[PDB]
Amino acid sequence: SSLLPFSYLYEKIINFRNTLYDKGFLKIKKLPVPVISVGNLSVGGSGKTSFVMYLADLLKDKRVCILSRGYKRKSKGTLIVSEYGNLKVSWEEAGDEPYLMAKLLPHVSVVASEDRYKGGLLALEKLSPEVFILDDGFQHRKLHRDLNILLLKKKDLKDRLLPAGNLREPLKEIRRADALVLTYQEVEPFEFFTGKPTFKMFREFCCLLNSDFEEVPFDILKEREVIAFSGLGDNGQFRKVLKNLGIKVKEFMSFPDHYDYSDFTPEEGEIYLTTPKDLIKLQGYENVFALNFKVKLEREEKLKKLIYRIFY
Ligand SMILES: [Cl-]
Repeated sequence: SSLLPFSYLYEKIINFRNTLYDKGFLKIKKLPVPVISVGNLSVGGSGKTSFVMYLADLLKDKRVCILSRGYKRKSKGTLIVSEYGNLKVSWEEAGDEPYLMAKLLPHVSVVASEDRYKGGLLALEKLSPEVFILDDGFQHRKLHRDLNILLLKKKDLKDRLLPAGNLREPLKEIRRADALVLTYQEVEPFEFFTGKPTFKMFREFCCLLNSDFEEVPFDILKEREVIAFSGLGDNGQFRKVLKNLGIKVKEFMSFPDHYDYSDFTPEEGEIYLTTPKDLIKLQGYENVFALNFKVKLEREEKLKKLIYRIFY
C-alpha cells in the first residue's frame, strides 16, 4: 500500500491523456490500409502473443505486417525485423517477442518501431502489406485502428492501476474496445458482458516446436524421458504445465530471466524442452524443443466477420 499514492496520481495523468484523445485534442493519425490493434489493460503476456499469431493466421490470404514496439531493443528508429517470414536481424537487435512472432509466422512481416505510424509507413514502402496488426497497441491512441481488440483475463477485473496493481489503464477504458477477447479460459474461466462482441479464448497443447521453429509431433517422446529448463523464473509456470502435461522429466534446470545461453552445453543424444523465448537462443541445437500451444476461440466465425468488414 506504500504504492497507492503513486496509483492515485498516475490515474489522473492517464485520465487526462485519455480525455485529450477522447475529445480530439490530440492528433490521431491514419495509415492508408486497414489496422487491427491487439492489446490489454495489464501488461501483455503469452496471451497477447498467442492471439496475435492466431489472428495473423486468420488473415493468411492477405499480406500481413505486424507492428511491434520493440521493447528491450537497442535504441530506437524503425526496424524491419522480418520480411514475410524471413528474419532480417538477430533476436538481440529486435527483442524476443518480435523475433519470436517473426519465427512463428513464416508468411508475415514484422516491423519494430516505437512510433507505430512511422513503422507502418516504412512497411508500406518496402513490404506493401494489405493489413497491419498492432502488437500491444491498445494504449497507442495516436494511431487510428479500424478494429480495436482488447484482451482481458479474469485477474484484470479485480486488479488496480500501476504501481499498486498491474492495470496500465482504469477498467472503464474498455469502452474503447470494438471486440473483447476473454483469455486464459483454460486456467481461469470467467464470463464478462459488455454488449460488445466478446470471444472466449482457450489455449490447448498442440505439438512441439523444434529449433528451426517448425512444428513436430510430441510423439517422439512417447517412450522417452526429458530434461527441461527455463530462465525468466517462469519455471514454476513451465514446471506446472510440464507437470500438468504428465511428461517424464529426468532432470530440471534453472537460469536467470535474461539468460543468453552464450555457453549452454547440452548432451548429444538427450532431449531438451525449454520455452520459445529461450529456444530463440538455442537454434542450431536439435534435441532442444519448446511446447507449442494453439488458440481455440469461441464464435470464431463472428470474429472473422468483424475482421473482414475492415477491408471495404
Ligand atoms: Cl496476455
